[PDB]
Amino acid sequence: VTPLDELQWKSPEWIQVFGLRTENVLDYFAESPFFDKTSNNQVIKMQRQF
Amino acid sequence: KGAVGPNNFIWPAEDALRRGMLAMASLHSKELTRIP
Amino acid sequence: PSYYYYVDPETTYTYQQPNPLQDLISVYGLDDISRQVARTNLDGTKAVKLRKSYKNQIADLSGKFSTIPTRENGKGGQIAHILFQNNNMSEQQWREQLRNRDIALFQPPNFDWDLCSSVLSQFERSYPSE
Amino acid sequence: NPLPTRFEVELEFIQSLANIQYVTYLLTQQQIWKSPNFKNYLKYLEYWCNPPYSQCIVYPNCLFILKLLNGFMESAIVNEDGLLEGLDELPKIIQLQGPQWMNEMVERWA
Amino acid sequence: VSSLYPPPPPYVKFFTQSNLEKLPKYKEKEEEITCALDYLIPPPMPKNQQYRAFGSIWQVKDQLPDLESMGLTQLYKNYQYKIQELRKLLKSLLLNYLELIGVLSINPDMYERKVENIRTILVNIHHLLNEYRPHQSRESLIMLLEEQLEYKRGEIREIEQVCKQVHDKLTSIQDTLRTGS
Amino acid sequence: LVTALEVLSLGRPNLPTHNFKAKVPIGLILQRLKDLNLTVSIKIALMNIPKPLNSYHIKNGRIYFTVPNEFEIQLSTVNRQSPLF
Amino acid sequence: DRLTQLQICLDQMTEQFCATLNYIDKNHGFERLTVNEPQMSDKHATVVPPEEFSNTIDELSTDIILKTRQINKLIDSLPGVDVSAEEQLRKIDMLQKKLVEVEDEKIEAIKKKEKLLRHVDSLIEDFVDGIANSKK
Repeated sequence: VTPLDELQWKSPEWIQVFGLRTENVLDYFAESPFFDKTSNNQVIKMQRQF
Repeated sequence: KGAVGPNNFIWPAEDALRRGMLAMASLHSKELTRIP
Repeated sequence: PSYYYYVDPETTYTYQQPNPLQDLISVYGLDDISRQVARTNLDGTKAVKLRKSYKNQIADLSGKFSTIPTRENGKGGQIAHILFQNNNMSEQQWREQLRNRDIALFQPPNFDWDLCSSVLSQFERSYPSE
Repeated sequence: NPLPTRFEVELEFIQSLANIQYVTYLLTQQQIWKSPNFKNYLKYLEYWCNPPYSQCIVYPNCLFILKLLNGFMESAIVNEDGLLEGLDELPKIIQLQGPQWMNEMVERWA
Repeated sequence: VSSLYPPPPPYVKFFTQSNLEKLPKYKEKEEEITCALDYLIPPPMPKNQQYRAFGSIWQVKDQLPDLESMGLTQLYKNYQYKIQELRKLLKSLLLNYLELIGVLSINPDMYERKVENIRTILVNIHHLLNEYRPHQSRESLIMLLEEQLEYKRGEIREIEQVCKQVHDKLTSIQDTLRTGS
Repeated sequence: LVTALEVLSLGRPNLPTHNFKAKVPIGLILQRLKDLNLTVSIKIALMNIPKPLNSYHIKNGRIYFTVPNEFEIQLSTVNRQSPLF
Repeated sequence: DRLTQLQICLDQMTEQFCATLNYIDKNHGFERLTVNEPQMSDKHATVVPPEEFSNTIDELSTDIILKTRQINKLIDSLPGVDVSAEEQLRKIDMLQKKLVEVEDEKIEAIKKKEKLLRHVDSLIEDFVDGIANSKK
């Protein structure tokens, strides 16, 4: 098993489709394994989607 | 020459290898290997 | 002659409807507004400079008015949204219950005048003024 | 949706050798350069050198990298344990000269 | 959460020393695979002559597609006809720009068809250039051969002028030897 | 055309190579040794010679200045204008 | 390279259309339909003198015409307009045959050069050993 503190992560499908700028670093980071699904950012994203 | 990169001109880029079909050959490695 | 591509003599273009080359004020007859609030009269002389506040339209009342009721004096309130809220029988019949659909807030139990008299009878003398 | 073909899979893999971050990823895994299977596969992939196979090569620096990697394969020796000796310094070479090689081929691009 | 890069093809597992040593005796005797040594033979070229790679379609002998085949309008189609058509297309583009400026100067609400005409005139210009591109490529190959011939003949000239300088300098030493004799 | 010629000629595009993937011609070695004999012989003609050093053997890329039963010293020059080594 | 310059010129000349539209949309002013109507402007609009405005319009149009001139001349000087691919191949084979022929011409030229090389070799070696025996 590879621990989370020791890997570099990127989603070049996401880079080709959306492209990364300053305005989408947080939901780019939301696809990373670093992101916690139980976070306030994701739950308020669901609130604003609702 | 400041907005174009060497990513898919000299070599296949990472996204090229992902959306490419060697990547799904890895998933379907069992069907490609079959011997009668 | 030599034909050139997509240069078609039978294809014709018209002006915009309305045409912004003309004075659309004069086209739709907004001349009365334009000459009623024009900064200068249309003979070369300067017109009277209208005042920033509504003193001219509140000067025709006999009252205690010496200042301007604004947002910042603390005497007014923001009634814009409450101001903006919204809700056989012939046409005539339908229209008197349209006129009578709001009168229900005028009588008791909404506006009991006996209770109004009882609360207004508790008023004592004088008002504390700074 | 057809299944992959051997020609297309081998074409994509041989062309991925131009991506020398990818061969760095391949040759930083201990089970790949030690295995003689990869040696024999890279010797087998020399059919992309010759036409009509070479016509379909879109990124010919992959062919360059293939010949460069097969330069070590005749100096490779496989033992009874399966360790392909002489291959311990190849990852050293790849990680040392990767940025230099891709810089040179970018200069050839320009 | 997987690896960044795809692994090598599973075909790698077939390339062992035993398989390589049984390969030449097999050679003495989209495929129909009959044994494990069929993967040690290079695969044939595609029968359809189209192959898929990196999420795209490729052809073994590619050809320039047409405007009708790609869903656009080709106005008009030994290249002098194409060169005069290119001149006509340039003049039509300039006239279409002038007409676009006129339409914008009187009513900018029918600009859509004029922008569409400039769009199709430009793709026709670019497609005519792409049709002329193999001819210019073959001219470039001819230029490569001619420049190689020029370098070859320059080497001929410099070698022969060195040789003739040797001949006339030997004639000079012969003449001064006759003078000093 | 450049990349097409490289790939269809060598099977590879022409990139700098630092590892194995030169060779000095022996006929060129023989020719250079003959013209090096010619170079030492074209050099010694312009120089005066000592009387006991008149025995010189002219072969093998160099000159053998010998004094019999005493010594034999062998020297080479690189060109016309450089002194002997 | 010539078709490359042609494609560059077309892209730049369409960009000249775009830039001309940009300037004429952003840097215009206000004019009188009649003299009676008031004239005014703001700080958010680039007010320019009309005479140099017309001068810049004229020089933009001259740039468009001049770019059209370079494109037309470049089309006229495109490499190869009357020969077809059959004449191209009939040039290709004679060019390779002349390349082989001039390489053979180089072979005999170098043969003559090596003849001169060993001739002057024999001359200078005879000269040096003769004068060395004379000086000895």
